[PDB]
Amino acid sequence: ALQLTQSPSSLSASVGDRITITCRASQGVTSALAWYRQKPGSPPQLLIYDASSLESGVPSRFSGSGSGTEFTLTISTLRPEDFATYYCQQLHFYPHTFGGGTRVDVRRTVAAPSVFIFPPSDEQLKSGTASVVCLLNNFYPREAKVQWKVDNALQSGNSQESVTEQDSKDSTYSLSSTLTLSKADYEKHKVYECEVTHQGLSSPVTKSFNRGE
Amino acid sequence: RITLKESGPPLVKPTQTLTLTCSFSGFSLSDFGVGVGWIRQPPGKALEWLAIIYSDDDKRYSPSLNTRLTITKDTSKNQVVLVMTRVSPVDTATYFCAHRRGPTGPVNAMDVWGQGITVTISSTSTKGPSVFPLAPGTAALGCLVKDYFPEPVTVSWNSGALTSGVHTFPAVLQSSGLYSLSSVVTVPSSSLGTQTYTCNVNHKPSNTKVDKRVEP
Amino acid sequence: LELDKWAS
Repeated sequence: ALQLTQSPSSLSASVGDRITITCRASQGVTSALAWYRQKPGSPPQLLIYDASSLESGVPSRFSGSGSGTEFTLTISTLRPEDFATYYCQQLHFYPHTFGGGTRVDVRRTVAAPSVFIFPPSDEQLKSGTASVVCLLNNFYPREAKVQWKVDNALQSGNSQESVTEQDSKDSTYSLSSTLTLSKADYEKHKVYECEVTHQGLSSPVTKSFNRGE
Repeated sequence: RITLKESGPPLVKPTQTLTLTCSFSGFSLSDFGVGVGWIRQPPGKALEWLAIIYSDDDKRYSPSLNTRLTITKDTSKNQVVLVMTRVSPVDTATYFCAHRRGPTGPVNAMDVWGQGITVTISSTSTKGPSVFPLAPGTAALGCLVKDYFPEPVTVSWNSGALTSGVHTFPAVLQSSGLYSLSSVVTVPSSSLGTQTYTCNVNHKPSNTKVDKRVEP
Repeated sequence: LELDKWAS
């Protein structure tokens, strides 16, 4: 239907910073656009209603402007509680669309991930499957890419990953990826490799091991 | 003032029907123009609009889910009900109901939200996890807590004596309908031969406790 | 695309 594009989708900042994020609509929605802040584990919270009206109780540092197809939300001075995900929503047309959200996290120096690869265990191997996992530890920024290779064949559709929340003390992220194979398949290949692409790495890093070696 | 609370089953089997109820106070569905909407959010994803119903009873559903959704309201109970049919794992998410002011300008927003109810769609039965070692001047080691249901599981290291360097990741719901998560800790290489590392796993849902010592 | 109940 109506496409609401939020940008930037991810943003890095520090307490005391002034930031402005945007929400673009594919068709004009007049002033029927609302802004919400959502902290992890909590429901969305209204900040701005009708594009520019500050919701009663909301801090004065928050402001919104725009009409038609362009809207912005500005935070005059970033606070600790503002590191969250922001969403816009238009209520001019049905269905009421939400943007994809803008992620605001804590800025720190770029930190490349420490990578480790773990072969499946012998005990798991007879349950009938093999889980090999790759760990990307304490990196920043959040964006990271993991590529699995088995005997140099790029693996696809057989891995899953999850990322931790930004660390409260060092502001880094850690990521875990699991490549799952049947035991039979695990036994008919030799090199297991995890290739990590990240901003703090001039060139992708590869951690690997040879099954049974 | 106004508060809302979602209720229903936390666990639903694929194909079945998901029935959600929104109970609220501080307003009534007989105040002019007032609406109550439903919004869902898949784990780690964006908000998705589902439907809305008003005081005068008109309602609207999301075009893509409209042959699967039915929204109603019982005004003596002060509740709104949402029914979603033939759910599948992709419907796993947190469901929020929210209030929308009626004309007294500011009808342009959902002003108060419920805390949300997280619903998981899986065909699996309670099942304890299997715990596998994730083994090797900084070294990493850990535990793979695999194939359990339902959430949650607790992981500690050395009975709580070890905390720094630890990262317990968010579990992933596998295609099998079972969860899998990893917990790792980074420690000094030199400690590997004199210090012992044991992950303590507890999945209360199934009364499963496991202490797993991890070595190179 | 249909207009919201209060768009008018």
